[PDB]
Amino acid sequence: PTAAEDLRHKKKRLTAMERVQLFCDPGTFRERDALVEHECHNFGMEKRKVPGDGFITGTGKVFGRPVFLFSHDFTVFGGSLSRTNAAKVVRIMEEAAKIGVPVIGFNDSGGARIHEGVDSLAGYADIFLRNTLFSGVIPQISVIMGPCAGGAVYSPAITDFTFMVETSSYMFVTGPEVVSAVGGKLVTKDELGGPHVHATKSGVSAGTFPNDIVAMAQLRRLYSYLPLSNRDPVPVLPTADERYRDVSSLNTVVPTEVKEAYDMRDVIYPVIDHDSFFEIQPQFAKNIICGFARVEGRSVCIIANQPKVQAGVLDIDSSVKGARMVRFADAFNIPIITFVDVPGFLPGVQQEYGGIIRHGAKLLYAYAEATVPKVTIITRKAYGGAYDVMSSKHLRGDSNYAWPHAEIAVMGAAGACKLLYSKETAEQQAQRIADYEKTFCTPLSAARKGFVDAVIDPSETRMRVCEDLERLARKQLQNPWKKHGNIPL
Amino acid sequence: VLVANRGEIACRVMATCRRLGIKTVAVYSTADEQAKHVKVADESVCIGPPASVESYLCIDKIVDACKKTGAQAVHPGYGFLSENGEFQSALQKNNIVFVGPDAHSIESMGDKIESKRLAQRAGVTCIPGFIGEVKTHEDLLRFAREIGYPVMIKASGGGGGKGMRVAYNDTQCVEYYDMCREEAKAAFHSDKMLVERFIDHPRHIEIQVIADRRGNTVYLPERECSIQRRNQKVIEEAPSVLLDATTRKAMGEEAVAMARAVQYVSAGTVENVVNPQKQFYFLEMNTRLQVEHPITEEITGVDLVEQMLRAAADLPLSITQDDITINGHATECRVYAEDPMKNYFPSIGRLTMYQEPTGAGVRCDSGIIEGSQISVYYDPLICKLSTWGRDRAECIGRMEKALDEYVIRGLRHNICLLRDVVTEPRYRSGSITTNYLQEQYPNGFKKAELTAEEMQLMYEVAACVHLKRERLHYTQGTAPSERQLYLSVGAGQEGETPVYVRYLDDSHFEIGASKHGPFRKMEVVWKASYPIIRVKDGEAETVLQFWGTNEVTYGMQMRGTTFDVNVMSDLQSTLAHFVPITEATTNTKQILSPMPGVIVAIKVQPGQMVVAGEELLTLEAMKMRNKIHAQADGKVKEVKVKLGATVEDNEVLVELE
Ligand SMILES: O=CCCCC[C@@H]1SC[C@@H]2NC(=O)N[C@@H]21
Repeated sequence: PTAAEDLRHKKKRLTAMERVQLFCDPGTFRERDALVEHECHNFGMEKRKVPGDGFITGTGKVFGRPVFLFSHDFTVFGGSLSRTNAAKVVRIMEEAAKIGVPVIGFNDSGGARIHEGVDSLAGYADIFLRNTLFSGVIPQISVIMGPCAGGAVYSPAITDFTFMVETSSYMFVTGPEVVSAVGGKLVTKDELGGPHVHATKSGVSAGTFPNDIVAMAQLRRLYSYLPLSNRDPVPVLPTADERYRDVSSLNTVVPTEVKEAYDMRDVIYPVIDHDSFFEIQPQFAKNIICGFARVEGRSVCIIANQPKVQAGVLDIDSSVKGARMVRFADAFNIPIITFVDVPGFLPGVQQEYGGIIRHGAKLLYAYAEATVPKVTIITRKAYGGAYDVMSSKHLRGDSNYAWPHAEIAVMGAAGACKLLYSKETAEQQAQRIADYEKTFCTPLSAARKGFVDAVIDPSETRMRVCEDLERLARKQLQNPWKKHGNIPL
Repeated sequence: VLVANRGEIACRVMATCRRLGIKTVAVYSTADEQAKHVKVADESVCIGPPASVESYLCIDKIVDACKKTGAQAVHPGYGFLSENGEFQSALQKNNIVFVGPDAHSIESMGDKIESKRLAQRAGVTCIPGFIGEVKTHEDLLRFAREIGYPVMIKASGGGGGKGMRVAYNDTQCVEYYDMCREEAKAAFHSDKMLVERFIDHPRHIEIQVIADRRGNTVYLPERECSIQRRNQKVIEEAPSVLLDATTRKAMGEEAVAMARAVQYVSAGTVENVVNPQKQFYFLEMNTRLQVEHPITEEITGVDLVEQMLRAAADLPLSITQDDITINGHATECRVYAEDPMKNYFPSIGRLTMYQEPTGAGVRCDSGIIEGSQISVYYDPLICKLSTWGRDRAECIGRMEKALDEYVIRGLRHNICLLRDVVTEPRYRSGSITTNYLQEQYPNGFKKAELTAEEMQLMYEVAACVHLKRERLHYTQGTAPSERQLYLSVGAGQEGETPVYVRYLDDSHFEIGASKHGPFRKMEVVWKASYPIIRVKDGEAETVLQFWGTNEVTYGMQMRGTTFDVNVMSDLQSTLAHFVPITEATTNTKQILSPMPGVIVAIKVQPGQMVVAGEELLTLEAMKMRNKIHAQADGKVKEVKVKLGATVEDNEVLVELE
């Protein structure tokens, strides 16, 4: 019996129920509500009632841990929401708020249902309020499998992570017809809101998958990292890997020349456990890396610069990416580990015309507000305000480390030499820049002041990180009483 | 003593001293501050920039540096400027030991010419043939019949293989002489031809020699260097199959006789060419310390390093030809960073992501430790894998097994070629030739495929690994123990093979066709997220490797080759048919610079060949030199952006057409 799904598969596409079956465990899905009708009675809609009413909501179970989910249905009315569709979603989110369980939704709606009038707006508003209230209480993940247009786009935005499917998905606020009507330009749906556009240009989508099957397979892996609720502790899984594994290849990663580049992944991979990195937003703002990883069987958060791309310089997009990652990680009590290599901020008129001052402050706010244990490692250099922003010791950092060839200075040697000698005799470059770099572009001064705990061999990083992260397991820090902060938007 | 090399041999020397209780010193270049031989040494001194000239080749630095160690002797090594006069002269200026042969023998034998003179000095069965011009076809036929050889027609003034044709009969002799005279008159202005005993099919047998400054000269057992690519050898073996004492004893005696002839001290080695009729040809003799001796040392125990350093002090050896014997045979291979399947593309500048050497009853000499890199201006050799044995089958099987346990990550290599060559039944037949490689690899290189049972075993191991890694993620006792998987390699699911699994213990399963099917109870032992995977069904034993996965596709290595097996359940299998398979853009067009900057260095030339992975140029921006390369293409047609063109802004630096 394979009835009524032949029409769907013929278009090389899967069904909502099949997606739900693929996500959860083999036999642990219990559909909650299945016999519900729209009761519209307008515009010749009194007929063609549907039992499911276009939504599939259940409970399920992943890796032995509970979950909640819902999936849109494209065959029935195009997946449009109504006064009645939104009730099921509201009930699921409320139940997942009472119990410490997350929510995952597979969006496929074609837009609002016009035949209901303003009831669709009512349902949208209720879903928006539930998302707003419960953000930071239970993790929310959203996946977009098909078209997603109109005002329905906003609820995925408030969710913590949004993923996209490559061939047959798109998302935008207004359709290309209106764009043609007002501006006069003919742009296709994919050219407007395709997965690539949101992966590279707008920065909304947190990832892209080639197929639905791969999407489910990796969504399970992502779910294996998250904590169940706000009050539950960070999960710890058994692992045969051990902190005594030898990592001596880190002694040679940093080149002896100051103008040559290297890949920061060569430093990230040895420290964490084998094959346990899940990069977030891999194709957007490549000069910074963010993602999840495990250290001795417990999930941690990774944020590191990359001198491979644009000399590892902070920017607007990198600031937004890092700020969102830090805020989410702190909201759910996940340790943060950072690797620092920054020469400063990206210079340019477009930057000031785009508001670098606002955006660069977001990362600093996220780092200063955080109360989870932090570990910082300075590999090569840290200059100016970039050193302050990237989790400096003064921002209530727990432990800070440096490598023997690091440099921590106010600015580059040339600018310091220029400002320290206004009209000093010519040729001052040769006998002053070298001396200043020798005397003050070294971690000795910063260690004398007390800004780094110790200068360590690069081969001891795994040992030190495991020791510190084990000791810091029970830190309790609290901020002054506030209704909420006022972050620079 | 101080060494002069920076490869595996240097480590070997600083290792022989362990027993000899000899403190050692090792110099290095700037790039090699993290080489193993630096830390293995007792003392280290820098020799300037790592370019070859200043590095080690800078005699002045080296000889000058030889004034602080106190060492009364200094090894000459085997590479770089080893056994050199300009160097021997300098070391005898400061009156220090050379730990090597004497000058007169070295210049008398390593010289390109007059080697034939020493050869014919006592004849020593040197190249045979009519020594003179053949002015008539009658003379050519008569001298061909004299020895009935394949003629070996070669020009008197020609060299390098030009003007040579192989004649098997008299008519072939006449026709090939007619072609040879026409070729040589145009190419080398000489019509003078010579006829010599051509070899049916060569084996390039090599005979080892050792000696001493006092006496007790000994002949070491011979070796093999038949396999050769681009005049570089790959696989070696000391006791070749075509070994008769009638020849071999005379080979050793004649090698020793030639030794005292030029009063050679530190013998290099003797070269020969051998036909199925058991001849020998002493010429192309070597005067350098060949490092293929590990094989001989495995069949003898004759520590060449110890004996030569002992002879460097004017003492006789500790061994005589009377006790030298054979305890089996050994196989040795060389591991290159040369990517064979990709047109022998060189892969350099890649530190070892992570590597582990095979150490099961085998020997490995290498200078590349974990976290080490290979520059372009050096030898791309990785390791020198040699395994002891007594029987061909025994020694080979060992190599087979030892090849699969060599984990190399971070750069390519030629292990697949070595594996395929060893596994070939032609190689295990017993005899080979010097044209063996290109004879068995006509068009490029193509690795041999898998039989049905090997692919089935790979499927079974993949299913076991999938289940073992799956059980890790589950919490407490809420974990499964049995599934039914559908494995199919390839993007089109070629050969869907249903598989079961039961996981009766930690490292035991009950693999079968499906439910209610007979079970076999194999065994797999693998640490999560690690490379090596040991699996043993009954007696058979296999070792596979685990590269990575994306939870639907598994990257597993079988017989030194990468595959991507798909492990999916019933639902995933039945649904993967209804999935779009888009084709990525195949654009052969101009390449643009991603970001603004300055071009300071260029690598490729305008309108010539380009291959994948080749660096093209280097922009420098905000104090940082990048290096955009050529992802993949055959050639280009474009106009180069000149040096110092601070324009960029996503311009067309190179245009591919
Ligand atoms: O010396 C002149 C240019 C130096 C720029 C150095 C890098 S570029 C972006 C960042 N902003 C700075 O002031 N320094 C760094």
